[PDB]
Amino acid sequence: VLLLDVTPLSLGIETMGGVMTTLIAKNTTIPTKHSQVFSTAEDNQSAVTIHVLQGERKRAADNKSLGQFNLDGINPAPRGMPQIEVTFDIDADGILHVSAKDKNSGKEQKITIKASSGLNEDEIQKMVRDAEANAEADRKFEELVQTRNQGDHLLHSTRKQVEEAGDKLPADDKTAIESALTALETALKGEDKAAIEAKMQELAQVSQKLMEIAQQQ
Amino acid sequence: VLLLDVTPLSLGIETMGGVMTTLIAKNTTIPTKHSQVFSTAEDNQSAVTIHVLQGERKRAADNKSLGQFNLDGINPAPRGMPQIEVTFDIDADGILHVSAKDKNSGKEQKITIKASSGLNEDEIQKMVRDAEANAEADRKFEELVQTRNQGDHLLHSTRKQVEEAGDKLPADDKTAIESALTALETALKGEDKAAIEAKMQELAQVSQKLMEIAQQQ
Amino acid sequence: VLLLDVTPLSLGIETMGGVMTTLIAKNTTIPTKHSQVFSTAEDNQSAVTIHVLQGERKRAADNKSLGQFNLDGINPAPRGMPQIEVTFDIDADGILHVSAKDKNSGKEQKITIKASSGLNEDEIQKMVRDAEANAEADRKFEELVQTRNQGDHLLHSTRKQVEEAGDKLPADDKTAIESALTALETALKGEDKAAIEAKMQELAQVSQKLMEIAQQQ
Amino acid sequence: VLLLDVTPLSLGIETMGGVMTTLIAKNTTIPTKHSQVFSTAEDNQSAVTIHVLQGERKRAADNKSLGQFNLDGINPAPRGMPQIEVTFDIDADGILHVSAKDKNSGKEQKITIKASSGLNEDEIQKMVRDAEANAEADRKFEELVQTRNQGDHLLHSTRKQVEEAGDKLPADDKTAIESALTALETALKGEDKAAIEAKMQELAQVSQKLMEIAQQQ
Amino acid sequence: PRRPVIMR
Amino acid sequence: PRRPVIMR
Amino acid sequence: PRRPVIMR
Amino acid sequence: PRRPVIMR
Repeated sequence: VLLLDVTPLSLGIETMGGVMTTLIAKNTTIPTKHSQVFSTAEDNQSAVTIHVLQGERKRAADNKSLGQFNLDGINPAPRGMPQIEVTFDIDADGILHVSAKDKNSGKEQKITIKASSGLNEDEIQKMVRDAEANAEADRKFEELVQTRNQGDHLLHSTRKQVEEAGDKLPADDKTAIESALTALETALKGEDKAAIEAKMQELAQVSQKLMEIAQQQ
Repeated sequence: VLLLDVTPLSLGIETMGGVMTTLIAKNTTIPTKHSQVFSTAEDNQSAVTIHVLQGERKRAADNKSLGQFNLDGINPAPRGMPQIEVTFDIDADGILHVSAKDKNSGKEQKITIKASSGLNEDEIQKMVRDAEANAEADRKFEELVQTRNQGDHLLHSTRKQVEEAGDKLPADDKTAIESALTALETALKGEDKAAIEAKMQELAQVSQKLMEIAQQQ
Repeated sequence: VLLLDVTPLSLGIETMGGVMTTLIAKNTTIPTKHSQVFSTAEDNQSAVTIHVLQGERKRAADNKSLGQFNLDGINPAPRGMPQIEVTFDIDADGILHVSAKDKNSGKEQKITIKASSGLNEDEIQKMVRDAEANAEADRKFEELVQTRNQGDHLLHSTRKQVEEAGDKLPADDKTAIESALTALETALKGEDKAAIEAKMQELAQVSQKLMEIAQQQ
Repeated sequence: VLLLDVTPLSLGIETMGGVMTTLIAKNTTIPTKHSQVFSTAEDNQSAVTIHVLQGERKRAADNKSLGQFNLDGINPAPRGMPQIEVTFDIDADGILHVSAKDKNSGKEQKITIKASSGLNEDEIQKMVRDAEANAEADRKFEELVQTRNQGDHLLHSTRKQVEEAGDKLPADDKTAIESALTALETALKGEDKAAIEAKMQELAQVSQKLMEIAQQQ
Repeated sequence: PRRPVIMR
Repeated sequence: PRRPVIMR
Repeated sequence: PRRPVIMR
Repeated sequence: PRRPVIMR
């Protein structure tokens, strides 16, 4: 062939933290279909927002919005348990179908995005150039997001484990862990990567007895 | 400057599943220091193996081994709770220091890797070319690894939740979930991505009542 | 747009020396039209062979042949004087039209190459990988070709200048220049870059008086 | 090796037309030595200016100047005959030696450029990004330069051939060719690629008889 | 509603 | 011993 | 016939 | 002085 139809920019969705997660890589020949399984961020979460992005930037907000839609009817569950399968499917006509299906409930919702949506030839190059210009900035953002999700997981988890421990955990451990969790929660509210690791460290330091109890149960 | 000292190949470690996780990207100017926080894969895990890799391939086994060492003394904990901070640090002399520290226990272990280790000029190009040749293969591997970790998490989690539920979960739910978990566990033993998703789906399908109980508690 | 039609490989023609000269760069959006003006390699040349190539390699022979055709009716002229304009034109349907026009005679000849010609998806990647694998080899080839054309120009030119000088050039200069031109001509017959430069150097060394005469005239 | 010393930007010289001609490609490991042979642009030229550039842009003026020097003592010759060999040589310390040698006269002149000269880490990336931003612009510039050199060669050549023809060329051919050469010369004074090709075409059109005479001689 | 989280 | 898991 | 030469 | 010309 003298010619190939290709994605000029990555395509994906916004994931927790405001980051663009790629489903279809830059430079993919179409037709193509890719899927990934995502989950909920909160206990009892009943819905998720699927926000479709075109571009190469790490902040969702710095990419082109192709549209968004909600999937609801998610059945009560602990966070991170529902399986929310997101499929990006580009046909021979270059139309994009983005679907999200709840494997438990069986509920499906979809957006269809025509081949002319998104960024024009100039902006694809503005985008490419900017992703290059801001590589260091974008990595640091992504590291901060990863750190904040880690802190959050530790926060949420430790709270559940304190609950499950009940009387097994001594007063003095409990008080120390709870103040570490307040400090952590305060830090998850900012954009200071080091402060978050500091508070995650304080928590690791005061949780030893809790971790034994949770492991034993 | 007319010249820049640069990493000719990504540097990283082996993570669960046999995948290379990058700590220092290809083409980084040195000196440089990057860190990421990892955790345990099993309840009560007391040690982790740090395996240092140079290269661009997605299977750990297809990259250059720069050495490995164990960190032990990890205190009993649920899997995914200990904070194991891995730092890669390349100094002005191009020496690499790879350290892993347990934020709870405070234990640290290290490997130091001289600037002449790893792949020579030819092999760096053999490596670059191969990562290109096998892009599709490598992605599929990485998707399979991601799927298997997801299945495993669901397996491990659901087992804990069945335990925590005890009598709240009806006989018929329990029997269905347990047979789905056997089927899942059988599938996690293979390399068949679809079979794993199929068994994760079966589990989502029979776990609705369990998920309610776990969310309520 | 979510999609772009692009040249997956450079397109061009074979030029003197067996090298691929690019008319349309890899990764060009179509439609596109590019042109370049070429000339004859020999005095009185009456025809040129247009050989259309797809690929990234520096030897013509290592690229994909898309076809070849002759333009003739070139009117007698010193080498390097006729203007032979070669145009590559890819339309919205991805069909390639390669034309060569003689600006003096006004004669035009053409090949039309459908959008399905050339290398398939696999081979485009075999080609990309190989151009990378053989970068050093290809450069050296191109340097050898450039050197041999330079030697040839010096050969052809010096012969014309000896002719134009006639009696102005002293016997001893003439004999030295003529033996240097034999040595050069022998070397242009090989693939030994250094030998060619050596013989071009010998010629520069013995031609000083000739160069004065030619400059004066 | 974990590390490679590499040219972060192409290195080269300014050639006729204001274009940067690369001697050492971006991303070359040092030490490295490359050479190319250049010549004079005018009959009797007695000196050349060597202007050393760092960068990826096609206009010389858009790259970083590393310094310039003259080689003189070039002996009288027709343009394009002297062999002026320019060598770029980067040693293990990253010092650049740029030399130009006249193979006829044997005269050599040099600039030495320390490893800390040129663009800093930020500007290397500003440069990379800009070469990308302005790819289309730069190509068009390079095409215009190539066209203007071609026109100039045709101009200079045709003048020499008119001279050599003398009485063999009929009055009416001579008058037509001379007015075409004035028109061409006027156009070489601008930046209008099409006008130049138009005037080169007019010249090809009126030179047929001249080309026969020059070929016959 | 919340964004999806890369499932563990 | 096991390899590290990207922490959740 | 000969290949084209990049015109001077 | 003039810039060098890529020799023919």
